[PDB]
Amino acid sequence: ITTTKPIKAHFDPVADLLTKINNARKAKLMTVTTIASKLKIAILEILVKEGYLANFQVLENKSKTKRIVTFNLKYTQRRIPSINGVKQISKPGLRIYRPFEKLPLVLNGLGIAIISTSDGVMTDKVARLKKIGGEILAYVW
Amino acid sequence: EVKNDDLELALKKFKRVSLEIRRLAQRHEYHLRKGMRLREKRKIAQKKRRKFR
Amino acid sequence: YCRFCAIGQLRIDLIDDLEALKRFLSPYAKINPRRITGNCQMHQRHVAKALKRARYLALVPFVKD
Amino acid sequence: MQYNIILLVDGSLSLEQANQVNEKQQQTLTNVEGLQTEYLGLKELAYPIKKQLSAHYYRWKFSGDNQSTKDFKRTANINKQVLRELIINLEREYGYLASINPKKQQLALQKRAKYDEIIARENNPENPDVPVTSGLASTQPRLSRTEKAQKPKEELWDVVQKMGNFD
Amino acid sequence: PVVALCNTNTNPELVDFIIPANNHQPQSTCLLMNLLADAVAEAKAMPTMFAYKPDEEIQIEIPQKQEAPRQ
Amino acid sequence: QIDKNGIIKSAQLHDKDVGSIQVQVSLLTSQIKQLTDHLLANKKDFISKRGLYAKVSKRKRLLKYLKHNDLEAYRNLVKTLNL
RNA sequence: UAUUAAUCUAGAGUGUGGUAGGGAGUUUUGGAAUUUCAUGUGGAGCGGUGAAAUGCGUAGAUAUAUGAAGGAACACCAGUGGCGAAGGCGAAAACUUAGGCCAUUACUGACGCUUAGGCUUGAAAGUGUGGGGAGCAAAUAGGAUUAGAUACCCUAGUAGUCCACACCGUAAACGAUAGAUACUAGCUGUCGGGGCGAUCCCCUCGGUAGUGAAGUUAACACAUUAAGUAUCUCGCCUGG
Ligand SMILES: [Zn+2]
Repeated sequence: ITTTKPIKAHFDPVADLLTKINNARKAKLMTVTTIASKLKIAILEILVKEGYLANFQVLENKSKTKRIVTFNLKYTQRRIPSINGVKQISKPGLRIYRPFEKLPLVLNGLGIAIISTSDGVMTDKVARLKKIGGEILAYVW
Repeated sequence: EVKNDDLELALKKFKRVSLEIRRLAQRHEYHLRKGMRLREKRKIAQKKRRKFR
Repeated sequence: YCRFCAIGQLRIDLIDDLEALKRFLSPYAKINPRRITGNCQMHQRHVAKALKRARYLALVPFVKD
Repeated sequence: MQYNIILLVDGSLSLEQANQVNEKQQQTLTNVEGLQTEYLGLKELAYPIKKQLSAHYYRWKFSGDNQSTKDFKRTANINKQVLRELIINLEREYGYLASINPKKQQLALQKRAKYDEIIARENNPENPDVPVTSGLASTQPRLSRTEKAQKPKEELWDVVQKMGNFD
Repeated sequence: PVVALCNTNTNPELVDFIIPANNHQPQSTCLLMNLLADAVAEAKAMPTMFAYKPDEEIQIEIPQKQEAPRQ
Repeated sequence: QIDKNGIIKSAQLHDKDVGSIQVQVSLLTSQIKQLTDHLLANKKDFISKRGLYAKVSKRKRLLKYLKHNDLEAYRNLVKTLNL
């Protein structure tokens, strides 16, 4: 509420979200802002339910024109972030598609990859549980 | 550059008039490129920055 | 002390303050620099333009008092 | 657009033939009238122009279409009694917005700032004092609401205190 | 460990225990040094000259403390 | 020298629609018409030639965009002599 | 993701107000300075080099004053400045004309980035035709130093440097850093717009600089105008 600042979205949703997280992690920032998109909303939801970041609130103006989402990153009392390294595999013009049997494992399962097969964004381990493959969004560990 | 009243107080000021006339005239007696013209002009401008402030 | 900015002169034409412009002119009919005039960058350009334009009209000398 | 012109005449000649030259030059302009003819009288030249050492400085203040200059410009050079033909046009460096014209307040207050007729002239124009009305009139707001209220959390601090205790 | 009078220009990543006090001014450095000296002194049974002692005290002789700005 | 206010009233569709595609291309055509005369007057005004090329390219791009959404939209806009 | 049918404005444009700038072309105008010539003043040197000599000079030079003609460039203003996409742009005026910044309760409604091929511009040198030629100066001649000097120095000296129409399309055409976008400490200046308002200073949005951490780099170093975190596109590299 009352953000008193103009914010715009960079480019394709996957790349825009990751860069903000990485820069905030490197600069020890805690709060960031970006324009909202249902793909980005879903990936932020699965990220927070995988325990990598704090509160996200999706915000709408006093109209049905613009929707934005702001999300806080998980930290510690000793000021060490939970996010270690983010890398997107999907890329504009380099759409990557692996079957279920070739589903990657990020750092021997320690990390989390976003794989939106048929039911929205959906974690790799529950993907193996449902044995369905598809789009590979990004590696997060 | 006319200025003189009795003997010497104007001569002491003549030295300043001449030095600067000499400095400005010394760059109209040898020819060098326009780029070098600007480069030496900026170099001279740095010199004033260092001392006169 | 750019007294143009201090007063908010806001405009310079030839014959309304020509006596004021003569103060900016050095005794040897030469346009004085910032260190003597005290004008700001914007006004100094205006002063230079006005003095040169007056030089076209022979109101001020060139190489003598 | 506004126009201004300065005339140089043949010096030692009197004033009534100068007015006659003015009237002659009035018709030399195109179909653009509504101009004043206030003049600056006789002033001594700063340097000789062709042979004269003085002349009269004259002025026009008309405004109209761009055709006003060609004929006057070509007839000024040929005439033996015209010396200079400066043509001022609106393209001068200026700005006269109605909201910035009322800076006469700067004039009046600067008059006080220069009032130093007494011995106690401790005032110096180049001296900051930091007064300010500080009418902000600028916030640039952007209202927002809430749509998703995912798992909340509280705040904390990052005060560092290492090793806790010696022994 | 190290404790420092971490004024607003230092780098807190180095100093372990941060004490954001003023040290350029004379009145504050002597005051906090005296509290620390009495803190280590009371552990030695010794009396505390400037610390825990209450009011109408802690008044330190002052090469006067004024004029914070430096050039 | 452009009569910018007048040319709006010609291709304008509503009371206060000044940024429509039709008025933009009308203004671009007027700019091209003026600048062609300016260029033939002064054959060596290179920056003006670059501006002319930029304006004609923008006009072509806007026309191409208009031809993509709806074919029938510019049936009445081809009243201006193009192609 | 791709197609199609639609809606919205935040991307990008158009209009309104504010506004800066050596942005460009065409046509006129001006003063210094040099040269040549004319008129006097005057009598023996001038010129140039580390030193001298070719050269100029009693058929009167250098010097000095006045005047005319002629061509080229526009001191001072001029700066850790302004503009342009790059090359570049600085005496004054007129006409035509390009782009940029700030605020927008206005409008179209994804119309946007990049760009193989293509098109346009593109320092100086050079070339074709017609003019112009004051100064300067490749080639060339002569006087010096050197063993030699076809070089550095000196005295003459044409093409050219100037203008009108074309051609040539190369440079260390350099920020040795392709364009577009989002994010990432801070400090010191300076320039423009805006609000406040005597300047100075308050701050907002922009352009141009210095210092400077995480970060990057082989190091130098870059560091919010990136050589940082990432994406899109083009061009290019694969030992000498
Ligand atoms: Zn000023």
